[PDB]
Amino acid sequence: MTDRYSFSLTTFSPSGKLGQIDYALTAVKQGVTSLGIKATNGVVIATEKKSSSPLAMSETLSKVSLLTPDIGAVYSGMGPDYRVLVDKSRKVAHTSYKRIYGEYPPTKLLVSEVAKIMQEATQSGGVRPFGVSLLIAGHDEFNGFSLYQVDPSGSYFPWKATAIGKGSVAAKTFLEKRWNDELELEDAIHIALLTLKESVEGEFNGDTIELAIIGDENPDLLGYTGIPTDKGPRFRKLTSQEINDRLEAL
Amino acid sequence: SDPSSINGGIVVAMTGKDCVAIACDLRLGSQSLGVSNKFEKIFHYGHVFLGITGLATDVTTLNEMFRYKTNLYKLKEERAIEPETFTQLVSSSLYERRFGPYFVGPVVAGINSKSGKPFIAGFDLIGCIDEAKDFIVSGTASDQLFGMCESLYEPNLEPEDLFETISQALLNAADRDALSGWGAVVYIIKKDEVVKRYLKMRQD
Amino acid sequence: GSRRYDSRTTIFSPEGRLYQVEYALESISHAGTAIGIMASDGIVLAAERKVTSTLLEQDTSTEKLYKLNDKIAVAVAGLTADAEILINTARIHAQNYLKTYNEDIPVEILVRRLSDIKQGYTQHGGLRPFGVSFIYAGYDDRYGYQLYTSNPSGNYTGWKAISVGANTSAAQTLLQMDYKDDMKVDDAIELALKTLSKTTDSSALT
Amino acid sequence: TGYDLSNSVFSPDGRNFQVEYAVKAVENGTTSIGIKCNDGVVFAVEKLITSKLLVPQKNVKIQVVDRHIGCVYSGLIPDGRHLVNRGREEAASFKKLYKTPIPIPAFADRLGQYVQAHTLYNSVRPFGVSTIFGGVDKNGAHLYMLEPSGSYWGYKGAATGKGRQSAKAELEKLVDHHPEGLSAREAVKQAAKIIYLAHEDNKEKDFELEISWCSLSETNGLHKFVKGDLLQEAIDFAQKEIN
Amino acid sequence: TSIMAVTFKDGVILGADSRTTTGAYIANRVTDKLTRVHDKIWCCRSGSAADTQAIADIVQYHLELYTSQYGTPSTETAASVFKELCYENKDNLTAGIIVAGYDDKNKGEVYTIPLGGSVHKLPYAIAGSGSTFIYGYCDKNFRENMSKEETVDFIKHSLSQAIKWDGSSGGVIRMVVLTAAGVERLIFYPDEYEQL
Amino acid sequence: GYDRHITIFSPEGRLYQVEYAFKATNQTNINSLAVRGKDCTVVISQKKVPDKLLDPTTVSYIFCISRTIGMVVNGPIPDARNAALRAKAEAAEFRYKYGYDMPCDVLAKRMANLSQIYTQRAYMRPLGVILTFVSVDEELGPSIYKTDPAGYYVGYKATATGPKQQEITTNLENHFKKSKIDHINEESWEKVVEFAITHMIDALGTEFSKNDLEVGVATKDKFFTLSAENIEERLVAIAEQ
Amino acid sequence: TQQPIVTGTSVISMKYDNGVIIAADNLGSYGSLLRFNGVERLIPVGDNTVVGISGDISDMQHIERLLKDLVTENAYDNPLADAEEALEPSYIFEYLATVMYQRRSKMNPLWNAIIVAGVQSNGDQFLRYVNLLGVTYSSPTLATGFGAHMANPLLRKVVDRESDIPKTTVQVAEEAIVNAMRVLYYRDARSSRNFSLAIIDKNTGLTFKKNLQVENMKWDFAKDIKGYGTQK
Amino acid sequence: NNYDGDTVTFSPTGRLFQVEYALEAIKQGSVTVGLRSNTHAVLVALKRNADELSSYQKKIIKCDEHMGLSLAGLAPDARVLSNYLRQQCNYSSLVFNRKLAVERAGHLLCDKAQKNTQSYGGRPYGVGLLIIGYDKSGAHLLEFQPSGNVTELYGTAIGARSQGAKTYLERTLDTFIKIDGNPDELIKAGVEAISQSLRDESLTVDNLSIAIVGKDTPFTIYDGEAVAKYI
Amino acid sequence: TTIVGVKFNNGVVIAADTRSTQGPIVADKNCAKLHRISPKIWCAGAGTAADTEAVTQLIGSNIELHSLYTSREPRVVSALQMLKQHLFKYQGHIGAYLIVAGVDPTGSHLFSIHAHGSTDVGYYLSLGSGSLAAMAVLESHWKQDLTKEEAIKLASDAIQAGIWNDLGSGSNVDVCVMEIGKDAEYLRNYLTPNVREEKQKSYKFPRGTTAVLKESIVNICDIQEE
Repeated sequence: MTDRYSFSLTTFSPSGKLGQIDYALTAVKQGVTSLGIKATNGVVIATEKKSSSPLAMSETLSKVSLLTPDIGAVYSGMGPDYRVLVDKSRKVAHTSYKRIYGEYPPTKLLVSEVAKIMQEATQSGGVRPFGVSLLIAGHDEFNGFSLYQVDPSGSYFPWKATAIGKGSVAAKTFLEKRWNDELELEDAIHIALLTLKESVEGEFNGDTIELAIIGDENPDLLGYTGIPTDKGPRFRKLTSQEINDRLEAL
Repeated sequence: SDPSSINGGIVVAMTGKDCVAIACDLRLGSQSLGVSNKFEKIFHYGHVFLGITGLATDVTTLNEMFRYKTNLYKLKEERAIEPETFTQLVSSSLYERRFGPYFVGPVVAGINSKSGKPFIAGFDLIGCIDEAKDFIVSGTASDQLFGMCESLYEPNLEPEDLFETISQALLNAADRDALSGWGAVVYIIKKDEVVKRYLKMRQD
Repeated sequence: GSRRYDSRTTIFSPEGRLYQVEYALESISHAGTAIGIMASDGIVLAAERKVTSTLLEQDTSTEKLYKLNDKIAVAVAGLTADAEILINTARIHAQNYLKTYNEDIPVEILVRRLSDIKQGYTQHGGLRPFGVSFIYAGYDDRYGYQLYTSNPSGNYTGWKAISVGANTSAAQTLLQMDYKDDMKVDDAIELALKTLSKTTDSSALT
Repeated sequence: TGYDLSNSVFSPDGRNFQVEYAVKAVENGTTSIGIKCNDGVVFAVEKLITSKLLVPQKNVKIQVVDRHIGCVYSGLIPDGRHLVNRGREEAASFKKLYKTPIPIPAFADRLGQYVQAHTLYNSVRPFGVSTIFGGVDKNGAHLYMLEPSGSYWGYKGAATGKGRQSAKAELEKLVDHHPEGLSAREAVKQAAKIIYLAHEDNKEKDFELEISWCSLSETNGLHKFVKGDLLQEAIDFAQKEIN
Repeated sequence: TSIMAVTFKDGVILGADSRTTTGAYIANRVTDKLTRVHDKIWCCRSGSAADTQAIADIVQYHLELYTSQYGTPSTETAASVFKELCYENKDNLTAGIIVAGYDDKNKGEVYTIPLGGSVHKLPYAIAGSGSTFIYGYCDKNFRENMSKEETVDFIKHSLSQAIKWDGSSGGVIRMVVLTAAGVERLIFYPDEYEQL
Repeated sequence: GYDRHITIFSPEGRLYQVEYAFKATNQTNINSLAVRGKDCTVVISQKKVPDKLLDPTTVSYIFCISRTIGMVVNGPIPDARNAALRAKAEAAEFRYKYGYDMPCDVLAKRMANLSQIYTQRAYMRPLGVILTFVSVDEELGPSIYKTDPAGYYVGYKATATGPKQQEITTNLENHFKKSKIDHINEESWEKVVEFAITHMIDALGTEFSKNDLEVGVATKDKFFTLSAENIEERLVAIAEQ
Repeated sequence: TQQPIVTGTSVISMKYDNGVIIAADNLGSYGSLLRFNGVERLIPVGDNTVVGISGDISDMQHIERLLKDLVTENAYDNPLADAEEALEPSYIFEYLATVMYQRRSKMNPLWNAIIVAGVQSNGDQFLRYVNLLGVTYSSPTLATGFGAHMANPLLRKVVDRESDIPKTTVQVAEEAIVNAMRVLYYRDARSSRNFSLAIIDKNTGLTFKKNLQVENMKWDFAKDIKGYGTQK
Repeated sequence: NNYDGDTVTFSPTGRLFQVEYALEAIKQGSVTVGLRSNTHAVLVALKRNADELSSYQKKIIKCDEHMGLSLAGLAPDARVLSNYLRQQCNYSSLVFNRKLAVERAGHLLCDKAQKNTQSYGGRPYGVGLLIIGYDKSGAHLLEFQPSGNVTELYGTAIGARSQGAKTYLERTLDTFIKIDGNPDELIKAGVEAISQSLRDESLTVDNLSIAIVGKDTPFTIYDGEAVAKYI
Repeated sequence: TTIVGVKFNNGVVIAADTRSTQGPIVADKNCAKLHRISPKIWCAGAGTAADTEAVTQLIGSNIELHSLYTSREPRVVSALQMLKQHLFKYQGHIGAYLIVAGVDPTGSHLFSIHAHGSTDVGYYLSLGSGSLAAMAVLESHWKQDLTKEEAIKLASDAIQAGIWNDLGSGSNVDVCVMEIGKDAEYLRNYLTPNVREEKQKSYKFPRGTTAVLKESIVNICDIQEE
């Protein structure tokens, strides 16, 4: 063959610009808005699903993917890119930290690992950056609850609150104004519903709005009963019915 | 014959009230030539303590392997490697040479500083976790220690009641084993201080 | 075809240095003011963070100061993304040496190494250079404290006081004046902070 | 407009200009025809003898694969041999694994996919041939034609070259006069008829007729070239009609 | 260890024992050595159990590709896939497999692949260390192209002897009727023919 | 210029190449429709065979990935054949590793992941075809997943492809709102085939013969195609309605 | 390495002026259980060569595939080239020797004993031996396995030197082979009743006669000679 | 134009420009003409030398007892293709006891030329070779074109001013085929041909090189007082 | 070492001793032989205990990946197959013996797998060096269509027969019950029989009975300022 694409194609410009990283943000903006609010006793993350035909089962498309039972992920930007990364995350976590240390990674560590893949993929030629920006919300014993934004440049940064997507800027000013140090999960939920409505004109109903949490303990879904001090899944996607009840308190 | 018995020697570990203690003989030989009385089998990386039995050259290599891995752990995660995590890392590593295995027997000791749980662990060549909090023993005279330790020990021993118990337990058995003796070190590990005590005893 | 995009990406300008290096220099400089001051009895590392909000949690964030070991630290000026890679490499490389000789590696060999990785990307391959300048602060008994800066050109030099990022010019001036041989840790802290108070492109210094 | 400078890549047309020009070279090539017969298949080809200093019946382009496959080609001559050689290594592997002469639908896949691997990329250029191939196996008559594009189906009859227009119209007449399909032995006189009529399109330089066939049992489930007496008959019958 | 495939008029019937021993201990006596790999081709397993399990899973996958791309494997076609693997990996894999199937067109066919591995088409085949006894009985009392009922009876009769003479052999006669009607599993308790 | 041809980022966001994959689809002009029975999954396709030069029977749009999973393709013929080979390999490999046939959904996901790889890599290109996997999985019953050249995918309870799908898509929405039922729930396989064919006839506005249809039917653990003669009988039932 | 599983006992042969006669028992013996009967072990390739193979049935069929490849490779491209540069027995013999060579140096033999019998385009009698020990030599009479030790001296009684090839005719050779198959059967335990016989002339081609059976065993001494020693 | 740099990209016409230039190179080089009868093949080639000081350079090289080639066009590329053939001749001969046929050898070079036009950044060889041989099937002369077309021919000529040779070849076509059993007369006919092809730079005793292989003629190159005979 | 598994109508029951042994030296008087590949596939090891612990972990990782990816509960068949292959790669050097018991969407399952990689279906199966004492009890008590209640009984009894016979057995007897579609109930320490005779008299030393050369505070925390 010969493939002459090894050479960087994210080459500097005369003003130091990184052409492909700048363009990737464009795909992010066409995303449907997602947001994350961190409280003292958990994390809530929220989004509206991508539009689809009614005829299509809307259960299948899910923008919130469980990556480990303790760490969930939600994105804004392209759909195709997200999937490949999600497999890749589950993969690298088992091989390198669940065979060695027998445990799902620490939350900052998983973010560090994803970030390298994004750095090579933008450094190296012939592979365009991922066109997605992630919010990885997780828990770990060592750093407590955490929320991190992962950019396609592969920089990752902790935020009290943030939003990515269409209306990321507007939503950030909103979230700042309602951020408190007495926040609860419940207070946070309230805010997320206000934010989401302002930024999305779509219909608000439990079958197309995702609300998913890092924080409820589940001895119940532990899947086994035999030592309850195990934390079990932190992740829970709220069930439709429950969601509907809280839309009374939109 | 056995690679373990070139230097032989023993390591003993027990748990006490919010303490552990780990001790060992200082004897190092190459067969019937006693070389050194200054050799240490017990090393420390933070609050995780590791006495290693068996083939002397394999001990120095294992220490080094693990010198590297434990520091890289401390730097990236910004925290000492728990006894808990460490035991796992130990088990994976022994496994690495599945066949032609490592000829060494690690014994872990430490205090999970994050909860206050006394912790000790054992291992074989292939590496499996041998969990038993009352005691873990190892080496060429592991047989001898077992009788002694089970009888001396009474569940939940006071910090310095634990000190009498470990010290005697080692002393009696070690002279009565030809690949053990030549003094001892007794590490009394409590949460807020670690004391290191060379013990007066017959070198014979 | 496939040869239409390629055009001898890695070729010297008439001067003797790739255009690309310059451009990468431009990028690093966007980053805030970083000061390292070498003294008889220690080194002061201080840096002012830019490209930042208070909404972004700054009580945990890292874009400056990373621990390489006890005696050796960096201050980063450049892409957090380009930096992350190097800090990892520098850590494993130091660790290998530590294990091999059970003596800390010298500072001079640490710097030389990282520098070759840089050179690699422009010598061949056509890969754009890595936009990082690090302030290396170290101690060994051989030379005392040692203070280096290193460039994306992969050059490195010895310094007694230096700045990279914004207002490197204005900061360098004051420092030379203030540098003395009887200088201690405690003076360097005050000195740096007064330099920083003036070079700030932020509202204030916080 | 830059898709004409980039080998096999999607475009607003969808079909790349390179894949399109490869068809143009096939078209300048010699007439090639294929008849699906009742109990076999007959491949015939116009071989244009530019000069008399070509050795008759020695430049032959009927390439054998296995003991039952005949293939014949128009287009770029290097591209034609390389696909057949490559097909032989593949076929040999299948017969080893499964100890069976390769089926025609089987072999059809071997040939097609080699082309596809080179349309996916722009590093590697794809074939510019249409190859008429087929023979008799346990599943019956099979007459195929593969494009430089990489699309194939069965054919009651296939045609390509400058005189493909002559070929195609008479091929349809044959299905009309024979809806049960004209038999393998009678078809050999007809094939020669079509070639001659097709020679009017290609009349500037002389031809030499060259026929082969694979048949269930007329050849005795073998591959043979139509030669001697049979060849001779087919010469007379053909001439006699264009006169 | 008693396994056979025996052709008849309308196809072919497989019969096998179930008792599988490790040592003098009967390891498992509900084993199913008649095994599925394609709808109408099944396989009789004998020899080291491990080696035979592993190969059956690898060929199976191949068979599924065969169907999809090159049409249904014949019994001949399938047998050939076993022959290859066991020849090349003679020492590693010691596996003696009878591969037998019913085509509609070509009728019941029996092919046996040795440890060494080499195809034989044979009208019928009999194998196993506990089934030595019934080489004499079987050959002598073979009636070619049996009635279907006669083919069932025939295997039952032979197997009464084989269990008598051999302790390793024992348990239910597990059977697969490979006919146009497809796959019919039959089971016959050992008690009915050992005592009677 | 360059950013169009290779699969690096365009200033818009969307690759020129993925859009080009859809336009190319439109040029075959062959329209496929998928609905679900209670117990079956029915595919009918237009079948075009213009002259006798090309043999009728060989024209196909159906590929048997395994003994159970059918696939209908909408779009170019070479590309379909290529994608078809890969999918057969995947399905098998999953049997080898796991001891059972790949579910319809899992299979679709795998292809979408591949699709992604072709749109990052510069010399690789996204396929011009659209892959619609159908099955009736044992456990879960009827299964429709449609996979795109992007690799964007979702499940369905009925879908239609071809350049003239727009008509079919609205007619399907209207029919299924009225009935209410999400999908045809007739137990009988024969009824769902009559319904599918009749519905197409309304939607496109153009009547068909047996010759103009090609009918695939999937039930549990099995894919099979209905013979010509059965399809004639199916038309007698339609004429009678 | 290779441990013998299933094997054939013997292939027997000689020369005469217009060709060669090669015959062989047809048998796959698996230990002392004679598991496969009537495994044919002569493979005609064309009408000018027959390859008679003894040893492993396992390896014999692996060699068969290669035999298949040999014909196709010749037939490939122009037919008129390989008409008049047809596969001689020499071409097949060489091809084979090479494959074996490689395998056994790496300590994994292709475990067979072969006699390649034919007549050239020239018609020259070609008879040569190649086996798994890599020993390769031509001889007027040849046989492998048991048949070397037993059958072969009869054949050798008739043709002794290279000057006795013209003198022998086809008729004489055939009677000689036959007489020897009888003896052979009598005195070999691992013999099959069933045997095939091949005559290759460069004037009539191959006549293959299959499924001949051995003639009545001689039993004159079975009914007189009793006991085994002192005791009865 | 634009299809001259690229090899992977088909010209609109569908005939690559590199291949048109490769053919161009054949024309600038030495005249060489080949012919065959039934019992022999005969090659005539013009030896070249840069200057008076330069000794004349043989262009026909004996490859094997049954094979040899002449080159017309670039000399460097000829060397690659010719080494290749020696290896293949010998390999085949060792394995099968079967001499590499002329017909088969031709396909090998062909598939090889294909790979470098397929692959982006390769180049066709800028050279033609007339490969002659005598084997049991008969005498032969094969034409290797850099276009990948292999043809058996009674006679052909390539090189500069090939035209004199070409009219001579048609004319003498039937005559040289019934000449057999005489090498000497066949070789004379070739000399007649080459001197028509030349205008200026007359042949002398070492400007001429001849090769002949035949039934009873091992592949021999004739030069000096040997070709004095046939002048 | 005694393990029994007995499949029943409503789920599949695994039970095992907790005395773990390395030679006639009891390594751990009590330590669960019951281990988890996953909450719906529990397993126990016989043979080289070391080998078992490891291989469950390694393979069990792959299974989690498959499990997430198919978006189904861990499948008994998927795990079993994977393991078979891995052993086979070494030709069964791995000294592993596992009872692979679990629930999945297709019902309740029990299988064996041996060091060479032999597998068998069983309505009841047994592994260990006390496999033979345990198995006797089952075949007698057994009837068609055990209930949940009955399956507890047979499992407890069979391990209890092994205490008297096999020496490696002894101490606590644990049971776990894996029900279809339902959380796995660990009845850890299902039986607790009496171990360890209370001390006849002290052996605890008076103070001052040891002789100590020196003591020194040795730091272990990261260096801190004064």
